[PDB]
Amino acid sequence: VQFRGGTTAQHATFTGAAREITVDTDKNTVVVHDGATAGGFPLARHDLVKTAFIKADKSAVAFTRTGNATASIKAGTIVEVNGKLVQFTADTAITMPALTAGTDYAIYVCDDGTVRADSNFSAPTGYTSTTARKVGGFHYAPGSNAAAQAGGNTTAQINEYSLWDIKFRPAALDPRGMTLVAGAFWADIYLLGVNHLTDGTSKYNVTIADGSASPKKSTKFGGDGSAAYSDGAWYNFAEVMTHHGKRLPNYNEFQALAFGTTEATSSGGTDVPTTGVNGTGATSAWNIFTSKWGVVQASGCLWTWGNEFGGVNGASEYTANTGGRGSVYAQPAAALFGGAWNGTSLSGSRAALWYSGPSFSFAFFGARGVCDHLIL
Amino acid sequence: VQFRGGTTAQHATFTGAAREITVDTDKNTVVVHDGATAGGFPLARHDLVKTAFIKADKSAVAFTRTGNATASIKAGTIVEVNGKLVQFTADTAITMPALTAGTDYAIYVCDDGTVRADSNFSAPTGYTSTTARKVGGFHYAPGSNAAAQAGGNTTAQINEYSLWDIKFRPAALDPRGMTLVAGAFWADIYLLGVNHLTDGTSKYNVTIADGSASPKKSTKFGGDGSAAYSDGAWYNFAEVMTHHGKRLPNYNEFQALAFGTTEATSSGGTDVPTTGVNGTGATSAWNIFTSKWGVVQASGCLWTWGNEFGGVNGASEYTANTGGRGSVYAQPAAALFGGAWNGTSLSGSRAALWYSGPSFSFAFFGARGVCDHLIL
Amino acid sequence: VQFRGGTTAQHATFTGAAREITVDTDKNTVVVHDGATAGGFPLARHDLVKTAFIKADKSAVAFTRTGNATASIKAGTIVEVNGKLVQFTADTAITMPALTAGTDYAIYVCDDGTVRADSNFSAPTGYTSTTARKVGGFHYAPGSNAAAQAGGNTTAQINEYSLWDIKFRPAALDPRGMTLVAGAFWADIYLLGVNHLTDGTSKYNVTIADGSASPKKSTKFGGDGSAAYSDGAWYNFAEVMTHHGKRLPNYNEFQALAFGTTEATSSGGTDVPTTGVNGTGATSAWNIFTSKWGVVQASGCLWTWGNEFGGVNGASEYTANTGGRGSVYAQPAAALFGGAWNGTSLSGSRAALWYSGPSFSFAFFGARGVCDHLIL
Ligand SMILES: [Mg+2]
Ligand SMILES: [Mg+2]
Repeated sequence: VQFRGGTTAQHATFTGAAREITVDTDKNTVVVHDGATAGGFPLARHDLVKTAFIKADKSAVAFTRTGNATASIKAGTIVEVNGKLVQFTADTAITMPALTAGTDYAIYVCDDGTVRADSNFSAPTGYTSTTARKVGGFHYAPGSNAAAQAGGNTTAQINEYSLWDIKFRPAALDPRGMTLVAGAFWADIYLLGVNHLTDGTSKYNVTIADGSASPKKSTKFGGDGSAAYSDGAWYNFAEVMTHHGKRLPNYNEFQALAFGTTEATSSGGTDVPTTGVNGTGATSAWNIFTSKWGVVQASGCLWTWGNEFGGVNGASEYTANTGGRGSVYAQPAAALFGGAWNGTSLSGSRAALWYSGPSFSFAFFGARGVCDHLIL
Repeated sequence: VQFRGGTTAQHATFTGAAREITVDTDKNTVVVHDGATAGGFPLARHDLVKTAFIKADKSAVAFTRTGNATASIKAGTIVEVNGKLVQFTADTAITMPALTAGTDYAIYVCDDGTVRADSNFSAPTGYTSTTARKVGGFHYAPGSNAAAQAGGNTTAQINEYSLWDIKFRPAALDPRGMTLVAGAFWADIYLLGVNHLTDGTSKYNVTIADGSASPKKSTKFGGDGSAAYSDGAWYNFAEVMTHHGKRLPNYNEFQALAFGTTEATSSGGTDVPTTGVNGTGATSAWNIFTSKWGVVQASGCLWTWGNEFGGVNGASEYTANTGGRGSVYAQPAAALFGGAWNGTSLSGSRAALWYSGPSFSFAFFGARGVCDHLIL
Repeated sequence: VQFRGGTTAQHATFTGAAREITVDTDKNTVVVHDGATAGGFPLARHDLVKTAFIKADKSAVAFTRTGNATASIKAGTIVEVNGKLVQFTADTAITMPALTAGTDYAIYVCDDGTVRADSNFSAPTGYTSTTARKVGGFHYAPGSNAAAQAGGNTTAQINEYSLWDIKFRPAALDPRGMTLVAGAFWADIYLLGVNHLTDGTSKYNVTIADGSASPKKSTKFGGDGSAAYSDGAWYNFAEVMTHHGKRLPNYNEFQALAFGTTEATSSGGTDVPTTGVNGTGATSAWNIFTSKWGVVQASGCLWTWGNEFGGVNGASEYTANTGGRGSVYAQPAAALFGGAWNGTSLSGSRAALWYSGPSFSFAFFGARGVCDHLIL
């Protein structure tokens, strides 16, 4: 049984009858007619909505934290997956696996109509990347967010602001282990690791990069993949953030990301070698330094290099101190934020040092990444 | 009447005949056939195109200002609304309500085909938020944009540059009261007001937040809703902007946004308390200071905190002047731009003072929000 | 041959038998029925997927460089065009026109299903802009990208990093002549030219705008189209980049964009007047200074104004040197990056001079443009 239609050319001058239906054999699609309009009204093929993702409210993430280890996908969420339409007419709970503290999770909507979370970032368990479509994700943090200005506990839970969908996410290449600050931008939850190449910039429980344990050399910038930079200069940390589509914080970004940390306090001890854990001889616990947004070790554990210049200038005369890539002249200091483990009273969300030249390297100087917030 | 059916599983290994129409009982959709392809060619369900919005020219707003109190939606605009498709094949006038000077309006495309503007940002008069879709809006200014470099006048009219649509808008979380500057970025039309929590950062005829009468404390940073900040520190304004997903203008931004103001001229008198009105005992009228882009009181009224550090340094010794959030060493000044009522002939689009540290606070230091331009 | 359908009102409370097809005369669309659900299942009109563009991997450009003068469109690409659906199920070679060194090309997809490049940015030869759709583009460079840190050659070829599609492009208002740096942002390939108004900012083999040969006044800021600026001031270059929706680079950006250049080397000679060719009396070839991402004359040719302030301040009193647009107090120098031709061995990817005020101008002070990377 066949309905006669012709080419798109044929259809162009053809006017079907009110409620008549022809077939465009060029497009392979149905065309509805109204008995008055030349060409009719072609319908859309499904190939042209492949990957559609409609949220009821586009200005907020697609999910909700319902408990410490539970989350729901919001009502009104329409999702194309593997030729099929999956939609949720009411808030729907997301099936979780086991949740280890300090790990990242991806959220999948599957072609059977079920929504599941998983530690794997290609496909969840018992599905392929064709049967399941990754739509978002979250971080399962070691501790809670700062309920006020004292920090948070050490109850492992979902970081409410680490929730991202594919149209409400960090601008950077990989969205993992970042958190939405004030709904304005994204900050790395953890300070930059040494193995940022395999781990990402922001990972829980890894060696923190500093003047000594300097970061792996960026492969985008002539790094071989296991070699590290010879020092912990600003130049080096700035190079690393670029490689991951991020930048160092500015003052206004820092004072914001780190709010909620315990002010004018430091980790104490002789070192903070590891993200999310207590420092070597720490006189106060890591979670005392946890922002309102779940930025871990926000302040007073390690100075982060910044992306702003000013303060104390170097020699008013050309100096070749740039890892042998040119010379500086009257070179202003590159900001350092937060304080480190050993400035007791000095540390905090607005703590700022404008003395160090960008070529300076010390074991109190690391970095935290940021990037824009993109809503689509 | 009922057509040859089958499940997606069944459709998979089935080749229909040229112009045969089958129904996929799983997908609930029509499938066109060509007598050649396995599985045929499934059509798209309308849900997967919900909220669609297609512009003819994607790098321009969807509307044209046609006169002081009239504007039109451009030809080629296709809007999905409430299951319906509404489109404008020619330029169509937008139905205006009463327009009061210094008001923001929203533009709605209704399912009955009409396009109207209303002061209400949820639904126009005699429509539900289902039957009408908000697609953009504009600001009805209290005066003209600056034709030359002598400011504008006092004739209420649509600021042409203030037109935004859902895919051509300020990146900020709320589009109201902003104006697009040289198609590069968005700027607040008005200086930051005290009650920015209920008014947004930019609003006509409100009290201008300054060092004395400072801004309401930010909800997202531990404000309660009634509390003001203690003073008008750079730190505070910076934080108020971050709240609304805006930031302070940099030098390049400022010089762009303020262009068209009457250069080397100040308001005179003793104070500027209100946005969009004349200053207290002022010597030249407020519109003298309107920019090419409809930025009201662009210069020579209040200094605006910028987002750039440099110039005169504070003490070369840690100082706890950050409202109790850490200490600062050799802190460079936060830039201020524009000049103020007392500024005499120093005011203008490139007026810049690199003196005050971020901790300073005066009755002639305020702020203006800027943000990114979003084209989708 | 009619199908019994009615209005949307009517459809609202109606249930067809499983596989009954009706016509919504309001929406002019087909409605599938299941036997259970009221209102049925309205299908999507083609209008609502007009301009659709679907990549298999959204985080990468849609094309692949296959050799010096050949490229393919990636498998999985789906393009709506002129009411039709063109789609590439495997890597398909783009049809190349005649390739000339230092020219931008636009990649089109056409309703006859063919994919071709062309120097015309409206339509390829033998098509209207209705039958062909601009989807991407690239730069045919005068030399090669930097293999390591010695620069490149003079073999004309496709700069692989200059590939852009409509959902993977410079945020700038016009994507021509840019190249993506480490996947984080886009940088102009060429130093800003005098006739940027008609050439864009980044164009091969034109006069490089400097202090003597100042650029043309932006028509967005009072320029007429003929008039040049009186000097090569930071203020002016900054104005020019705003006009084109770009920024002056920052330090983190510059070290990135210029990486791969021959470090500690300058053009030598007396002057460098033209983009992409050797300087007047130069002692090193122009391609010696070609970056990893094919930034041409990246360093050691002209100081490029930066978008950072710090270093040497100026008169600690209100000076009016902003070309009549107000006064500056204790004005911090504007950064200058890369070094110039005279600079000798100071020049390089990190060469930075914080001495010159924003009002200074010299015949070795130019600019390069940058903008964000847009992914959709
Ligand atoms: Mg800056
Ligand atoms: Mg600075």
